[PDB]
Amino acid sequence: RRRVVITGMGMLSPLGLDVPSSWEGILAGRSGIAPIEHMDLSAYSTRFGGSVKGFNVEEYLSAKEARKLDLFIQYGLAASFQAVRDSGLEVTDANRERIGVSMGSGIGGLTNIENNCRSLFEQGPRRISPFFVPGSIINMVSGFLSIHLGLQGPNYALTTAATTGTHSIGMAARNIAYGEADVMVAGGSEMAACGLGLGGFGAARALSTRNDEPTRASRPWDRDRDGFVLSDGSGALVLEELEHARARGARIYAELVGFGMSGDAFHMTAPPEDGAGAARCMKNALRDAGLDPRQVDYINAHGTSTPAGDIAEIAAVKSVFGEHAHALSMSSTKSMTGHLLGAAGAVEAIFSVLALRDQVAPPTINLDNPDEGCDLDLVAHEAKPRKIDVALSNSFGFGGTNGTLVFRRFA
Amino acid sequence: RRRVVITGMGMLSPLGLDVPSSWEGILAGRSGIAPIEHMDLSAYSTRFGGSVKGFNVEEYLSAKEARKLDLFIQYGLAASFQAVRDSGLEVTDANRERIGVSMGSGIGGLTNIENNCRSLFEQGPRRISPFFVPGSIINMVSGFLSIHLGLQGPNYALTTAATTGTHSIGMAARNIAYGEADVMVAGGSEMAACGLGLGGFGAARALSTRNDEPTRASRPWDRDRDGFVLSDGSGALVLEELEHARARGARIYAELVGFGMSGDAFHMTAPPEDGAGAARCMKNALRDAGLDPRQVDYINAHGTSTPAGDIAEIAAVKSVFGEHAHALSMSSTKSMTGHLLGAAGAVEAIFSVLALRDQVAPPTINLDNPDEGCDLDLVAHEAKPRKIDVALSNSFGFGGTNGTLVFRRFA
Ligand SMILES: C[C@@H](C(=O)NC[C@](C)(O)CNC(=O)c1cc[nH]n1)n1cccc1
Ligand SMILES: C[C@@H](C(=O)NC[C@](C)(O)CNC(=O)c1cc[nH]n1)n1cccc1
Repeated sequence: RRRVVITGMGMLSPLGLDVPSSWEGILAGRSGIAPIEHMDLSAYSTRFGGSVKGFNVEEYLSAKEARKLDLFIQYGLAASFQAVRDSGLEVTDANRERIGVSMGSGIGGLTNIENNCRSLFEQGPRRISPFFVPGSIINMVSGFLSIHLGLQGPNYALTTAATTGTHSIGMAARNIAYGEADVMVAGGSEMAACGLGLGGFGAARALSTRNDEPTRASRPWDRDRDGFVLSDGSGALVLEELEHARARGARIYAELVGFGMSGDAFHMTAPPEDGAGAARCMKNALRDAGLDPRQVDYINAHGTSTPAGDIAEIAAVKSVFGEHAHALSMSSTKSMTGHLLGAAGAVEAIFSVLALRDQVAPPTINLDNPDEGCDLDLVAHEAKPRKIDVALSNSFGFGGTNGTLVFRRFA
Repeated sequence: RRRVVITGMGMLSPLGLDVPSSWEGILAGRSGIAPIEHMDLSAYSTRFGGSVKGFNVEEYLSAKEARKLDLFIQYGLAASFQAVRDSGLEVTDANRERIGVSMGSGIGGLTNIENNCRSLFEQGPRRISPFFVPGSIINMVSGFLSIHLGLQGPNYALTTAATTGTHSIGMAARNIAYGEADVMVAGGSEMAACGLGLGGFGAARALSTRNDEPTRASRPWDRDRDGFVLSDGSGALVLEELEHARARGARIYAELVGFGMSGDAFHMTAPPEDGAGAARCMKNALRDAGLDPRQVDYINAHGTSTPAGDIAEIAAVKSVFGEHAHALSMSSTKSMTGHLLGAAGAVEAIFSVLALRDQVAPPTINLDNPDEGCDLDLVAHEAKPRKIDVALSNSFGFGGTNGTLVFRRFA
């Protein structure tokens, strides 16, 4: 198997329109959560979220190209283009077949679908845009990126709910490790802040309803947590075979050493109380990386601020790590970003890599009163400078689908 | 790399509610295309499609479980359960972590989304089902199958438009080949026969409008073709490591020897006139299988009945195969099934395997007047008994995303 490194990153989040601005917000403990301004939520039990603020798609695409595309595609292209520029890669005839893309989404073009349903029910099907299908389907981040950059390698898209971004990165790394590509652009994007997203997750009783204090709503492992916060944005990494990166003199951020997957086979929406599937997933990723649990310094948790999910993640970590569970640091950056759904794993992979670059564990904000059994170093309130050699990133989604990535400082 | 075999298959199609009934229809040249009965299409320019007829979800799930699930999930579970039963596999504690699932969809829960949008716009968000999100997202075929069967291996879902089923199978085979699982259930499902699907593809000018003769509408490579026919259903294969299959005495249908992927990097919806991306994809799959072009006997074409797509596929086949393009047989079973979208590749993989089992090339019906350059053996009108050692199945989707599978008779 060939070695895989991160040579470029890109991001839109509720904390900023790029990686450096987002990361500054993470290290300062800033919330990106606010009352939603783009629609009237007076009828909904949740009125707040993590929006992308002041995005200008015209930095990335012509107005012509942009009007064809759902927001989730615009977001994923923005992250993708930032990552590719950050990488310094030049696409040529000699490499274009060796560069692919894997950008996914959990829910995809839900805003576009809702707007076209309005036109459909009001006026019938003659109002539907000719770009409705290609502008709304999940694989069109991969599709549009490949067209705009001339990328002819593996072209595909994952959709594994909250695990999408984690699985997108891990399977892209697998493509490189086994020789099917030299470079992959991988990550996820999401914009599900529409009536169907807020209403759908509200009907499932999944969302925090703390409308009076939006910045306090996302509180992973806190005893007064009451559901996740819905957030929008995107993350993309340029993954590259090590020798390919070395030959062109690329800046390497970190090594992607391990990827694990598992299924709980338990319940559509609830995890097993012991987090046994998350445990098997973490162990699979450590095994894949050739690492003992004791070499892990930082975990970027799934940590969504749900009652059952957060405690099941602690139980999984205690099972995998044992006494070393009390030496590592684990935090949820969802405390600040909210839950970006299919992009969560992509942005959290970026935070894990930056934790490696900067030797700092990002905080879990809002962790006022840790719940029963939440007795690990959860980095409550303030960022923590420390030694980080190995950083792990977890995502667990609906259907019991689990993914873990393992990043290492490179040498 | 370990060897991968097909030990089980399952299907819903416009030709029948299982594999044997569907295959009987294929070999007889029967169309599954008819005026749609389940909604009023008087306002739409296309009023016909490939529906699933007389499906009883209660053969597979309780009424309780079924009411939570979009039709595309019901379809994918039905195919999946048929495939698993067909395989004879017994799931135990010793193997459950080694059995995963990869069932995708191009469009996913579009019917559910449209019905919930009606409730939303009429009555506000209190009408939205609590099962709306878990019952509508694409990864819930994989999710529900894993829960119902206790499968704890890799759990994920592809969404690559018309390539979904092809990519789902090929990446599941990759998981087995490189030791991440012993068994995978892989395929795709689709039910996009709603106002948004028919209206969306109609707005894109993608659909045949031959409402006067629905059974003649799908006519791949015919000079009077005018777009594809939208169809519903599902296909699932049980993929298994060879030694695992041999040890339990499984019936092996065929070997999955090759998988190729490529991106055109050309256009969101149009292929390059020379089919250069499809050419690279086929070559990648043959290279992967260790096969010369001359060993290919049967191609199950993408062959959707579009002007540009069908001729670009011929040009790709002539480029890859050369003079051997005139010795192989190539047909589109979309002539009879229509275009099942994200399930197309799954059902077509099953037809390719059965072409191997039965030594018969299925027909391209409706091929009355082959267009300029469509001078290969396209199996016009009637099934053709012949030697088939190697069968190839193509899918090409929006975004320029391409996949090819290569199946071989097993020994
Ligand atoms: C019960 C709750 C929830 O939090 N579910 C979590 C989920 C989606 O199953 C994913 N798994 C984990 O978080 C996890 C943690 C350790 N092992 N698995 N809910 C959400 C929506 C409706 C109810
Ligand atoms: C132009 C036409 C169409 O048929 N497009 C085909 C597509 C979706 O690009 C996939 N590629 C191939 O069929 C192919 C064949 C050989 N190489 N690629 N259309 C569809 C919807 C709107 C217009």
